[PDB]
Formats: sequence, structure tokens, C-alpha cells
Amino acid sequence: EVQLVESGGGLVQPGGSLRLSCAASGFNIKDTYIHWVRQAPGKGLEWVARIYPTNGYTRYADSVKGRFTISADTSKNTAYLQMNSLRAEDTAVYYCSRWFYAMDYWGQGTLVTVSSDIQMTQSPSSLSASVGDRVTITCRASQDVNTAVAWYQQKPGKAPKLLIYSASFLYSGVPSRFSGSRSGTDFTLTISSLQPEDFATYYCQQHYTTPPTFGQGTKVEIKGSDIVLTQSPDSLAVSLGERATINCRSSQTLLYSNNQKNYLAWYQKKPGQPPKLLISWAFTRKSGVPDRFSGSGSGTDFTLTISSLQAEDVAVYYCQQYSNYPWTFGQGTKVEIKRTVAAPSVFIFPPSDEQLKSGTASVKCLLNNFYPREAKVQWKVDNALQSGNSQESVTEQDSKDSTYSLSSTLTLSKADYEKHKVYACEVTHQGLSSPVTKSFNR
Amino acid sequence: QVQLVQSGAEVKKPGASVKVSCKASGYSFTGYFINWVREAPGQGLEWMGHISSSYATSTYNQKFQGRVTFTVDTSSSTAYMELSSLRSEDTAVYYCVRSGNYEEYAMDYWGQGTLVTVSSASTKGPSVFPLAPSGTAALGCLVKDYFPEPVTVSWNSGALTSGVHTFPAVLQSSGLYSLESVVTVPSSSLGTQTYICNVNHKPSNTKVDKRVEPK
Repeated sequence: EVQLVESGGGLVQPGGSLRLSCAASGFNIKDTYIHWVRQAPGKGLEWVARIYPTNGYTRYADSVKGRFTISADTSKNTAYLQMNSLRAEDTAVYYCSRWFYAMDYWGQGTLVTVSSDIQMTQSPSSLSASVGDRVTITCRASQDVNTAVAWYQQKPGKAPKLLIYSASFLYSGVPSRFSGSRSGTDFTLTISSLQPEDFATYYCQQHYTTPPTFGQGTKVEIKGSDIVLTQSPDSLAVSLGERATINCRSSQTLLYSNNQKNYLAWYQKKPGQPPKLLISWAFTRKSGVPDRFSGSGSGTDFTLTISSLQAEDVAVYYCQQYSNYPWTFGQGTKVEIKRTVAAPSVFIFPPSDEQLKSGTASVKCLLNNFYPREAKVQWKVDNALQSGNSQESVTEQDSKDSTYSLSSTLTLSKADYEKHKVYACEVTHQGLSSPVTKSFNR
Repeated sequence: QVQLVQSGAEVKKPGASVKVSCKASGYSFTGYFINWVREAPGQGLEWMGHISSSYATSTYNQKFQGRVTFTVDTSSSTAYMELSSLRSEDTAVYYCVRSGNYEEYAMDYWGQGTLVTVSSASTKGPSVFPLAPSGTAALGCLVKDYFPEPVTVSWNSGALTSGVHTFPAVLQSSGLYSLESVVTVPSSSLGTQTYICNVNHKPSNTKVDKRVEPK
């Protein structure tokens, strides 16, 4: 199992020095060339240096001549990159790879941060496509590169992956939909039917001469809107101990064709607590989540199921996709306990004279311990129906009795509160055969 | 255990900038992504982006592109999120959350969250007003004009729990917050038992005790 592991990267002050190591495994560097290729923040892959361990032949890039040194210890099966008087321009992720003039194996790279001539022209810089689309990227060689062109794929946070070598040959394990072709100095990569796992940045490289050159990269992105997840229903009410269902539909498939896994997760969100992961891969229950939670579905529709709802399951449930950027959430689904109709108990509070000291009057109407949520509170002053100066607050559903409490505040300037003489709140609800009015005078 | 501990709550004026931190422990820092999720009142959950702990390079949600910057310091295993040009709409709870790169990819192991309140208002404690008592009677306490959130309300230093309803805070035109805390108690007890609401506003280190006797 060929493996390349980079190490030694870190924070180096300007004009500083640092050594990087590349430990090889499953093969011997004596048998091949070793390359150091760097990638600056936001930019493309840049070959910096190369060594043949057997005879210690070294080739550098003009960018790093005299500031970078590459060595190797065949005994240790390790390649090394010494760096001195480092510049701000040197900050980058440094990968080590190996050569079949293709870079088939890459380490996952190591970050170096400096705290202060064949050319390949890739087209286009950016590209927007949809799952199922046929995509074509191209790279114009600045001169004759006979068939010495490879194609690589790179996703954020990961090393490049060899896709095509010698311009039309499919690297072992690459899926059939990928192909590349050559027409003189025109080079083409083409994806038959875009799969959800193909959104990435693609790089052309010529392996004809040395230094190997790279195209600036073609980013393939989701066309149109971000992956949208729509949940149904928006709100749910089921009785204690009964089954609750929530569905989530994705505007595109979350199923990777290469591994048959759905990149969909289910989260619970209670006020004041961080989101709690319940399910990943669309059906795998997170260790420790109660049995009664389950997840099903695939492709574009998924379902979260609570086999028997409990008072502690009252929360907002969100579906979430981590298949492609930007990662998105569903709009959410409020689940609440369904119970019997409970008429509110209505109370009215006049402005404290202590508050009337402050210069404003707050008359409050309290609806206590009612169900369901729908409740209309209308304020009337001297039997004049009001509007426009009322705000309502609502409690979370009570765990034990499954009811709600509501507080409505009529706010007035103390002057206007002196003007009138009768204040009442009229409450309408399913538990009231007819509206119930509560009043006070002063 | 894997753990992410975030910095404390922040209050900022519109147009200001805020830096939130997320100290990670219990795992190999460089091997994972740190995502930043936000919950703004009534907006649900929103992914702003994530940073590779190894590369220090980020993928941003283009809705915040240019206003949000992720960084990491591996020497202290900490990730930072800096949001600039703060608006009132950025008032929200910001979570850091780890996500895997090799086998597990779902965002798991969340931080406790960081409340960031963006407003012209300044930190001030609440004015506590009694809501004098009206079979069962209702009485209350009005905690008014405090900034920022939150406020804790107890009754009889915790002795009285049953029948208590502390409503969620309301954001006034003032830009200050006000909430109500009511309780139902048997009418007859009104003259026997004494009721004191304890209000604690740690952001301003205010502590108030108020009695509600009949009017």
C-alpha cells in the first residue's frame, strides 16, 4: 500500500528556516523520483522541486532556487525539504508526490506559514453544472507535449487525485464516466454524466519536460441555487407515545455514486442547547441517541421517525446535507405533544403605579395553561377595539401538562393611559364556547 | 472525550467586528474541519463555512463571503471566526462544530455556542416591577429594559417552582429586552405566603429581589 506522509510544517517567522519530511511507505524511493509541490492559499498547485534518491539528482524551480534545498535518505526511505529565509510568498500547503511520468501518489500535505518554461492554459476558470450534465474542461499546451499530460481532481482540504495519465489513460479505480483526449496541443477532460461527487477543482499538468507545469485550475460548481432541503410538515403535533414522521426533500441527490452513501444528517435543536446530531448517512444512529429515533430514505427524500414521542423529544428537527458546498440545512420542523383541548385561564394585570412612575403603562393579559396554540387576544379600551400596540410572548410547551402560556402586552404612554377608564382583554380559543373578556377600570 | 469550548458572549455596535474562538481538545486537531454554524432568531440553522484544521484554508458560504474569516492556531488547538461589518441581523448564537475528513463527515461534537448581540444599545441592568396579584390567583414580575440577554428569574430563591411561567424575552423598539415571569398560587395563601422574584442579569452583574404584595 503506497503511502506518503508529510510532516514538519508549522509557523515560521519571516526569513526563518524549517525542514519538511516525506516518509514513504509500501515502496522504496530509490525506485522513483520524489516531488515537492506546493499550493498557496486560494491558488493552484506549484511544483517546487524534485529529487532522484538513487543518485541524488536534484532539480528545483526558479521560484525557489537558493532558498529551498531538497535531499533524501534512502536508508530512512525519506525525502526532505530544507527552507531558509522564507518569504511571505512561501506560505502554502506542501505536498510530496512521486512518479510512468504521472504523479499517481500524493501525501495529504503539511502547512508551512511564513508569518510576516512550458505553459498550460486551462479553460474555464469556473464552471457551473448539474448532476447528470456532461462537462468538458480544456487545457491548451503552450508547445508540443506529445502525449505527456495528466489530469487531477482536488476537493477542499484534500490532496490532488490522479484521474488521467498520458492524456487518455484511466488511472486504476477511476470511474468510467471520466475520460480525456488529445488533439495536438489541445487537451480535453470530459465527464459523461456528472455525479454529485464530481464537484471539485480540476488541474491539467504536462509531464513531457521538467519542470512539470500545472493549469491554474477549473472549479466545477453546482449550477443555480444551492442544494435546497425542504422539510414537511413545518409543524407536527402527535400524542405522547405515538409515532412522529418528518420528511426532507433535496433539490438534488445526496447519494454518492462511488460509495452509495447518502450525505444527509438529522439534527435535534432545543432552545438554549447546541444542535444534537441524531442520524448520519441517512440511517446511522449516532452512538448514544435513544433507540426510538430512526432514519430512512435515499436519494432526494429522507425520513426521520420517532417511534413513540416523549415530552423530551419536543424540539425543532433539521435535515442537513454535507454532499456538496455550500452545506445547507432544512428550514426545520417543530414537533410538539398533542393533548386534549385546554381552555386558557385569563388574568389581567394593570400597570403598577411603580411602573407608572417610569412614564409608560403596560397592561398585561395572561392566558395560562391552554392547548392548542391558536389563541386570539384582542384589547379594548372603553369598549374600543384596539390594534397596532400589542405584543405577545409564548412559553415553550410545558413538559408535564403539555400546555402553553401566553402574555400579551398593551403598551401606552402614561398620558393616554390616564385618558381612558376601562381596559379589557377579550380572548378567543377552542376551549371557550364564546369569547371571554376580563376587565379593570382605573 | 472530544470537546469544543467557545469564548464567552459578545456585545457589539453596528459596523463593528467580533472574533469568536473555539478551543478543541480530546482529538488530533489537524485531522478535522471546524465548521461555523449560526442560529439567528427565526432563521433556523445556517452554515457559514468551515476551515481545514490542517491546511488553514476555508470554504465559505457565499452569503457571508468577505464578511467572515476563519483562522486556526494549531499551537493552541484553537479555531477562530471573525465577522466584520456587524449588523443587527448578525445577532445570533454562533457554534463551532467538528467534522471529519476520513471516515465520518457529519458535523458532530458541537461547541456550547457563543451569543453575539449587535445593537446600538449599551449593557444595562433591568428595572424590576411587581405585577401585584389579581380560586387560583396569578402574580408576576416584569423585568424591563435590560441589555444584553439573558436574565434568570427565580421565585423564593428557588423554593417556588410549580406554576411558574417565565416567558421568552421580547426585543423592544428601545433595543432593550423585557420579559415577564408569572406564577399561579392559591388565592387564600396570598396573605400567608410571601413571594419574592429574584432577577439576575450577569452581563451587567445586576441582582434584584422584588416582592409582589396585593394592591
